[PDB]
Amino acid sequence: MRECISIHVGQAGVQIGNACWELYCLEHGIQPDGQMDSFNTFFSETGAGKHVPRAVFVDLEPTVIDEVRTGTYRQLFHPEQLITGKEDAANNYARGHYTIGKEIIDLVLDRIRKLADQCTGLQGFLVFHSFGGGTGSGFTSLLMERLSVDYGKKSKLEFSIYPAPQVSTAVVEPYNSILTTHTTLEHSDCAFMVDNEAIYDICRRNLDIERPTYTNLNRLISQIVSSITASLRFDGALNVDLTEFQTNLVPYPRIHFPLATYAPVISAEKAYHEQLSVAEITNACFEPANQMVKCDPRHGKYMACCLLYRGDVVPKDVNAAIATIKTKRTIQFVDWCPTGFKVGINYQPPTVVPGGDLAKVQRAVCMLSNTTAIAEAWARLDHKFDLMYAKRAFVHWYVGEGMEEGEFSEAREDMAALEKDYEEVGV
Amino acid sequence: MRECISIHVGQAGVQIGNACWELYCLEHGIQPDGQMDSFNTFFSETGAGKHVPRAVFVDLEPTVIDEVRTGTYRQLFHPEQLITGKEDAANNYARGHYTIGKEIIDLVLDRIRKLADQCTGLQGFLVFHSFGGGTGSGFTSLLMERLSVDYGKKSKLEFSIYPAPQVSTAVVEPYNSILTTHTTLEHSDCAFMVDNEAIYDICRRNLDIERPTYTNLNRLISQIVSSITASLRFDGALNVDLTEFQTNLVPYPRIHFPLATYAPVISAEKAYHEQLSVAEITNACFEPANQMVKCDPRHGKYMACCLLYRGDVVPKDVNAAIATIKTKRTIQFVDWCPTGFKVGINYQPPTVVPGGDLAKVQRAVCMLSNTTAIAEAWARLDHKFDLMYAKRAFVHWYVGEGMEEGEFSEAREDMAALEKDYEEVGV
Amino acid sequence: MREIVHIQAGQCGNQIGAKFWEVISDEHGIDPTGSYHGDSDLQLERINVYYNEAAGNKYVPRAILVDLEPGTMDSVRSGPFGQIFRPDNFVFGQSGAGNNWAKGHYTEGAELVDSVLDVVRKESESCDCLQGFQLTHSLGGGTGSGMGTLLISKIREEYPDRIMNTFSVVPSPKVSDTVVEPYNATLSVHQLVENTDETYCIDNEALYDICFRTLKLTTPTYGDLNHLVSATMSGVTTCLRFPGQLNADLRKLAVNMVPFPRLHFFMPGFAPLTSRGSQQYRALTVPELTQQMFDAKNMMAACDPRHGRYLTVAAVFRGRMSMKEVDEQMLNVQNKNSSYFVEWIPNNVKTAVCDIPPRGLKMSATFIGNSTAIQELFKRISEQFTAMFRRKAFLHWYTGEGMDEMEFTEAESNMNDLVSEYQQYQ
Amino acid sequence: MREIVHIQAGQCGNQIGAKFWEVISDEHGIDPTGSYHGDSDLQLERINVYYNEAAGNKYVPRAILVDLEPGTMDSVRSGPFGQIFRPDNFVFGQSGAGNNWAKGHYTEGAELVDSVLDVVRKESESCDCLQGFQLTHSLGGGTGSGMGTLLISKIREEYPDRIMNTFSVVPSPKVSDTVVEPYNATLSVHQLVENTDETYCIDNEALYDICFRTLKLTTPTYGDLNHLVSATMSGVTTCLRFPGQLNADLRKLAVNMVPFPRLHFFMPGFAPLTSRGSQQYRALTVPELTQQMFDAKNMMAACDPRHGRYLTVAAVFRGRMSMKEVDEQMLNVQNKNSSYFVEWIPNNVKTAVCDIPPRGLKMSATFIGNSTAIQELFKRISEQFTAMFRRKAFLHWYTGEGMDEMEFTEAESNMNDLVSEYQQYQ
Ligand SMILES: CC(=O)O[C@H]1C(=O)[C@@]2(C)[C@H]([C@H](OC(=O)c3ccccc3)[C@]3(O)C[C@H](OC(=O)[C@H](O)[C@@H](NC(=O)c4ccccc4)c4ccccc4)C(C)=C1C3(C)C)[C@]1(OC(C)=O)CO[C@@H]1C[C@@H]2O
Ligand SMILES: CC(=O)O[C@H]1C(=O)[C@@]2(C)[C@H]([C@H](OC(=O)c3ccccc3)[C@]3(O)C[C@H](OC(=O)[C@H](O)[C@@H](NC(=O)c4ccccc4)c4ccccc4)C(C)=C1C3(C)C)[C@]1(OC(C)=O)CO[C@@H]1C[C@@H]2O
Ligand SMILES: CC[C@H](/C=C(/C)[C@@H]1C[C@@H](OC)C[C@H](O)C(C)(C)[C@@]2(O)O[C@@H](C[C@@H](OC)[C@H](O)C(=O)O1)C[C@@H](OC)[C@H]2O)CO
Ligand SMILES: CC[C@H](/C=C(/C)[C@@H]1C[C@@H](OC)C[C@H](O)C(C)(C)[C@@]2(O)O[C@@H](C[C@@H](OC)[C@H](O)C(=O)O1)C[C@@H](OC)[C@H]2O)CO
Ligand SMILES: Nc1nc2c(ncn2[C@@H]2O[C@H](COP(=O)(O)OP(=O)(O)OP(=O)(O)O)[C@@H](O)[C@H]2O)c(=O)[nH]1
Ligand SMILES: Nc1nc2c(ncn2[C@@H]2O[C@H](COP(=O)(O)OP(=O)(O)OP(=O)(O)O)[C@@H](O)[C@H]2O)c(=O)[nH]1
Ligand SMILES: Nc1nc2c(ncn2[C@@H]2O[C@H](COP(=O)(O)OP(=O)(O)O)[C@@H](O)[C@H]2O)c(=O)[nH]1
Ligand SMILES: Nc1nc2c(ncn2[C@@H]2O[C@H](COP(=O)(O)OP(=O)(O)O)[C@@H](O)[C@H]2O)c(=O)[nH]1
Ligand SMILES: [Mg+2]
Ligand SMILES: [Mg+2]
Repeated sequence: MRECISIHVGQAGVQIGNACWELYCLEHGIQPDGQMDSFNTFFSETGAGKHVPRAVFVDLEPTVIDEVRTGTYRQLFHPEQLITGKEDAANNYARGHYTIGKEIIDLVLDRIRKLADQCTGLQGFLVFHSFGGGTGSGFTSLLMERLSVDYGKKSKLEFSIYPAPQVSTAVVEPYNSILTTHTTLEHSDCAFMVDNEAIYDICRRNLDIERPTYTNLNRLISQIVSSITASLRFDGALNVDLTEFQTNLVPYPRIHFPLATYAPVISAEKAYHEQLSVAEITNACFEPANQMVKCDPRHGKYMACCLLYRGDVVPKDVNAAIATIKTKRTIQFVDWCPTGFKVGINYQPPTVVPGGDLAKVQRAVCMLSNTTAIAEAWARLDHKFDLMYAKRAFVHWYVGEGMEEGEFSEAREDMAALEKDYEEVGV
Repeated sequence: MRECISIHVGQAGVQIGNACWELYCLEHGIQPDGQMDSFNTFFSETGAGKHVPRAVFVDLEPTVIDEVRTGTYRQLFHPEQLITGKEDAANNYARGHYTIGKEIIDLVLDRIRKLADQCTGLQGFLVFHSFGGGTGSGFTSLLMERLSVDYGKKSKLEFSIYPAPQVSTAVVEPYNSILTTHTTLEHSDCAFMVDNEAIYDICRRNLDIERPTYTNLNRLISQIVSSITASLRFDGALNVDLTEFQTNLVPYPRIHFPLATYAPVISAEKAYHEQLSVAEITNACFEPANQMVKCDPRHGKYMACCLLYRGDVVPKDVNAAIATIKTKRTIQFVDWCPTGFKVGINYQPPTVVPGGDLAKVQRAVCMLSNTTAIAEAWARLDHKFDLMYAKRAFVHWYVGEGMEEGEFSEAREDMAALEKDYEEVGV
Repeated sequence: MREIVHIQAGQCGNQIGAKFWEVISDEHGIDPTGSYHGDSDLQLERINVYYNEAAGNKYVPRAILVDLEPGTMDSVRSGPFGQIFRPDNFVFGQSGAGNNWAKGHYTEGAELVDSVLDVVRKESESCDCLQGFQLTHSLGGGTGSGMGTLLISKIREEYPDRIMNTFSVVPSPKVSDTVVEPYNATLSVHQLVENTDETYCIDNEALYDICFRTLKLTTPTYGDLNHLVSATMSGVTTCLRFPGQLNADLRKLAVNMVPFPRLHFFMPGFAPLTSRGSQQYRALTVPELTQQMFDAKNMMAACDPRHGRYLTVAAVFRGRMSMKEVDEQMLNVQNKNSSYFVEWIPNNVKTAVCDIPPRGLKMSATFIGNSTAIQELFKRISEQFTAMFRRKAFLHWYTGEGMDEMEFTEAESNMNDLVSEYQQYQ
Repeated sequence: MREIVHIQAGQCGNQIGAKFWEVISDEHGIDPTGSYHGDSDLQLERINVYYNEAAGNKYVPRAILVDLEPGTMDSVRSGPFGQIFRPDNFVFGQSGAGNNWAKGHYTEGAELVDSVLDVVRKESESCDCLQGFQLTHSLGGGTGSGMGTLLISKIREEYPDRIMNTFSVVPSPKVSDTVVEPYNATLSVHQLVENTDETYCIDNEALYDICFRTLKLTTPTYGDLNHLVSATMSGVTTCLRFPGQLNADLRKLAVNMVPFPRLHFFMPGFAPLTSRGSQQYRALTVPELTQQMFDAKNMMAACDPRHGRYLTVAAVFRGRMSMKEVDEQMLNVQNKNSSYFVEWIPNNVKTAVCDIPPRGLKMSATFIGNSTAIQELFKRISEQFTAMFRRKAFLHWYTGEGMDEMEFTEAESNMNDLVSEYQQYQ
């Protein structure tokens, strides 16, 4: 069957993974200890009955994984799936890659191989990292490269924490992200990217919450992930396998970045002041502020769009909605693509956790989008990098562990090329 | 179906809207929480069964809407339909328009669009403001202008709080009202205007009440509104749709102002000392003091009259009454209009709220009137404005936020033109 | 053969229509769901004239309901006999007309009319030999008036050899019922003069007079008025549905009633009209019936026929009667008061008779008058029109939908010419 | 004799297939486990056409289920009528196609197709006289589209003298349903033009229009769409399974419907199509049925047939009917509207009839149209293709599996030639 493995790497990735696992447990009826039909896509079938997931959990930081190992979702995990080392990169690309990561990576590969050995049709991977964080950027890149050698035909999807233009966390992100882009590019297939500023905005407006945490964010991410994956596991009108997200979303083999957005993301309060019909949901999906990154999508033609409807969904309504969207003048599309939309309709609805603010909905959607409008963010990032690098800010740290500066230049060139390609596409 | 939206803007407007909503709840059987046939004209059909109105609630004043949000008619409303900001204009036309309103207006427009997206035949709007109050005059004008761009074919009816000649509230009304007139004129279709002095007079004589409030006034207004609208919702002998009040009431495309008057407005005491026959009601409607503005209608020819009979009504009787009215020498009519009266007869009677003084009547009427007799009030207003403006009273406030003084002159010119037109009509 | 397709347009048209279908149903022994429960084979002989047959001995009105204004037709549907109509024969839009002929005839109505035409075509195919189309509408509204005219134009274009008859509710000139009514009426009349073979002109004022003065009644409702109209309508087509001595037909009536092609505006009446209470005070002699028929107070148009000459008159009787009595009565009427019938047409009257009285009556009769006096009605309308149009009052509502001033002028001109023509034969 | 082997390919193909097997089961009195519970010997006379017999009076679909994508077929198996299929007739792989024709036709599909061929061969041996193969698939996917084409190629190679018919779900050109859909559709069409004798072209847009405009329905599910398809499918083969007056057959239909070898793309329809609610409003006359059949709004391809000429049309009726009525109806249709049927073929229509109405209906009919208008469909697809291919958009996914640019070009060329040919006879 359509049966697969996940990868959660670095602090952020691990956090996301926890949430994901919780969501999965809710969905498939599994109790935190492994006790309870088609669950087995992730949870490789087990000895005494108690289910155990297929996820690679990696952190060179001990602390986050240590927390997990003394949590509630604890015995659920295999000891080995969770991996440990000694110290952070500390936002240092030249440590996940090159120096310290080239040591653990072998172990990770072995684990992955072992996991694969249970599949009877390994459709691919899901990878969780951060365009920014030191471990989950260099290390993840390295891992992806390794996988490329050992699994050429298998899809490798990535869930990515792009840094928002204005807001920041650690002031060496512009280097790290760029480096990741340079070395991820050719080894991944798809990189689903979500900002944090956008999420915060959504929370403030749509969910009516002005005091968020990371936990909430993680839950939201997990929801999206679930939406993406549910066609593997449950039945459906139209089933979108992992390998479709290659072919209905990558118009050219360097453009690997889609924006992942969810709806309806509205709390219980003015949910009952709403219909929550299919058309409305679709409309919400294409609006600017509901997107989970900081693009003005009205500034950029859509290349490929992909929608994953869940729950009580009649295809006719969906079709109507899509037609309406097509009709709209502001939702721009490329010169070379008429069949812009890819639709998945799944008989199982989304499932809501205790503590998760998003209330119970009979129907919901996850949208995946490729556009020239992502290029703005890239350009901004490039600019940031250039401003940093001319005065040689913090270069000696990465170079002092094991790097050429020409690498940086190469990365910049690559970015420029990407930009040019985007421009061409727009034309 | 004939299915539509309302707009309630500014303090006064919001107050009126509350009353209106209460009345609607009474009429259609809806409980304050949304629980219970043809209600759905306003109350767009809902998810779990509990009905939610289609009204735009706007106040740059937080306080009034805050009160509503902690009232009884509370969960009934959608959170978004009610809108908030920060501070009043403070009877300052140059803040609803120009400065502060151009900020919220977009949101309001969006809301309106969303509401429209539920209609299967949006017949138009109902707008509640004040010729005088700072928010609901500039802001409302702005809103109307915006709507004109986004809905050209859709009717936009307005319910208006004209300031009475002698009595006043805030001593910058003469500016604001004039400004509103200048910028409303070409974007609205109809502006149903009600004074307060007239209402008070009615209360003193007809209802036998000498200690009124705003609440009572609001209730009265709501009654009128209900009478206006009931042909959309319930069955009838003759059904007057919103779009009829364009075509049976606007003889020329600048004359957009009718007087809205109601009968019988008599309490339980000397109701039983009365027959309350159709003819009597009709007679009451055309009498001077029962009118809801301060005109002497005997000083002015009628252009178009429109009557909306409700309850136990036989058309023959109505016809007889109309004939009698026509016969009368004092009820003057224009040289150019023979078919002066437009009649709507509705099988559903009016419905009385607990607390509302007007007792239960098997039959009742609402009358709408265009005449040269409205021009007197306009002239008075103009005079007031001119007296104010020559010594430059409070001009620096509006000008100091963002205005030309030439605007004032333009407004005055417009008023003069209107007056001239009225004179011509009279001829 | 002899099959009729019915169209009802606008609010009035629909309401009258409902009553008409009730009455016809009753007459043909059709129950409110559509089952036959008659005891006479006479009832089904020519049932095809109004009803199509369906599986399970179901009978369905050959009837089309049109309104741009939705909700009026919903009321019809909700009603008792609403369940007899074919759901696919409800054609409706999502916007009213604001009593605007231009919106009915030019813009909004044009968007809906295709559907109606399609349905009409479909209906036509189930006629062995289509007699024609029968329309119910009102002048003074937007849909019945404008869209009705539009539809009539289309249908005449497609079926010019079939008869086009309209039961049209006109204004009450002494107490008018909308503000733009004169504009609408004038615009419609133009269209009807050219594109119909006969128009039955019914006015509510006359109906109320009938109710009050003649029938001795009070509290009359629109329902009651509709009843009266429906009775005349049914009377008109009796000879297509049933046996008799002299059998009428649509074109036969037109042949005897329209001596010049444009003079086809009729004043319909019914008799007997006496009180329900004072029943026994009177009886049913043919002379009495004819008296009732011919008396001005018993007509349903807003004329004094005594202020003009009759060009022609058709009387349609129901019940088994002495033809001698009939003819002789007519002759006496003509002789005694020859001044009220134009002297240039020998034998202005016409008789038809059907052996089958409706429900209660032993003897009933329907009156169809074509008098020069009807000029009065048109004259008053033109007066109304002119007073407004010379000041271009309310005109912006129509020009805004693409109508031109010139059209209005031309319509007025045509109306005036009609009046002139009527005056000629006076 | 006259035995048919059924193949279902891909998700769509399997889903439609399930419905088809339910419907056929019902028709032949087979219960969900495979026992016969009919009351007529007519039911079993030619049951062999679709079903093999097994020990214990068990009947088994002569049906093969193929999907490289596993899990869709598991749903089928889990379903109610899933238990009727032979477990050995499920052929499935362990990898999806990502809506990739190249993976279905060249690489992944090539690895699975041997098994399918083996099963097909086995199936063929239990035919007394194999009529042919009937396939259900979709264009726009990878398995149904690519692998379906592959399988068809193989089967034609091995059984070139047996008839190859495909019920193929094509795109909805106004609102397309995948991104690479145009590529897939274009690639498949190339194969089908050359390697099948007839292809029934069904599009979801048309189905939804039928549901909404004609049947007056809402909330329609894929199940409902499948139902509609299944009904047409069953109608197509009725004359092989049952008695009648004029009995059709696959090649007979092909003989009357394919006047040039490559023009074998049909628009299927069913009649009657009216609302469930408004049943009594209409009845079952042959003329009404034919009207329903012939009206554009009632067709299941995405054309206005009025924008082209009919090359040929086959109507297959079920129910005991007047042949006079049938023939005369056809004649009238041709005479009245001769412009819509190409004048170079005298008698463009064909009739067949079977004495055995399906479940509820007394009279049912299946429509098969071959119109020059279908050029529109191909034209739009080619437009879609060109816009992408001129920028080599999405092409790397296909070249990566060994497909060459030249092939794409050639496919486009062939499609264009098809269009040109259709235009010739317009
Ligand atoms: C006890 C008795 O004999 O009662 C009579 C009756 O009193 C009188 C007054 C009836 C009555 O009619 C009215 O009062 C009336 C009300 C509104 C508008 C017009 C008339 C009667 O209601 C009407 C009714 O008419 C019929 O039955 C005809 O078949 C008539 N039917 C309908 O109009 C009808 C009413 C309800 C439901 C279905 C059909 C008809 C006439 C012409 C063509 C077809 C049908 C009759 C004779 C009577 C009553 C019942 C009191 C009269 O009218 C008719 C149309 O017959 C009024 O003057 C006549 C003389 C009748 O004698
Ligand atoms: C009380 C009654 O008479 O109900 C009818 C009915 O109301 C109508 C509306 C049926 C109904 O069909 C649909 O509503 C429909 C739903 C989805 C897609 C397509 C159609 C009916 O469901 C379908 C059903 O059809 C059959 O029984 C045929 O044998 C049909 N069977 C199936 O499709 C089938 C359904 C479920 C399970 C197994 C088989 C068939 C048609 C062609 C070839 C073989 C079989 C019938 C007549 C009816 C209902 C039950 C309401 C109609 O359809 C058919 C195929 O007959 C729709 O228009 C026709 C006219 C019928 O009168
Ligand atoms: C022939 C066409 C015809 C012309 C006339 C004038 C006809 C002739 C006669 O009827 C046939 C009159 C009739 O014989 C009567 C005297 C019994 C009587 O009915 O006359 C009317 C007044 C009369 O007009 C004066 C009436 O209105 C009317 O129309 O009369 C009062 C009435 O009170 C009970 C009664 O007294 C018009 O269509
Ligand atoms: C013969 C092949 C054929 C050609 C034509 C045009 C055929 C002929 C006739 O049907 C057989 C039309 C038919 O007689 C009607 C008029 C009753 C009717 O059905 O026509 C359609 C519109 C018509 O196209 C205009 C239709 O779509 C159609 O296809 O018509 C509206 C419909 O509303 C209820 C009704 O009014 C195409 O396959
Ligand atoms: N959405 C989300 N973002 C997170 C979370 N944790 C960290 N981040 C984001 O990830 C980025 C920081 O990377 P981390 O994952 O913390 O870093 P790391 O991978 O552990 O790498 P080092 O600590 O540098 O070795 C910042 O942009 C954070 O906002 C989380 O739980 N959820
Ligand atoms: N009938 C009625 N009139 C009211 C009500 N509230 C205020 N008014 C009248 O409205 C005018 C004042 O305008 P408001 O609506 O209070 O002012 P606003 O729109 O809030 O504008 P600012 O307060 O100036 O920002 C005065 O003429 C009041 O008498 C009410 O509830 N009913
Ligand atoms: N006799 C009769 N007149 C009606 C009826 N309904 C409305 N009217 C008259 O028709 C005119 C109003 O037009 P109406 O049909 O309601 O407007 P529409 O829906 O725009 O065509 C007025 O003169 C009314 O008195 C009815 O049921 N019977
Ligand atoms: N009519 C119909 N269309 C379907 C069904 N399932 C999928 N589709 C359509 O088939 C196309 C998608 O291809 P699908 O068969 O699911 O992909 P595959 O499994 O790769 O062949 C789309 O146009 C869908 O609308 C079905 O059950 N019925
Ligand atoms: Mg870390
Ligand atoms: Mg305020």
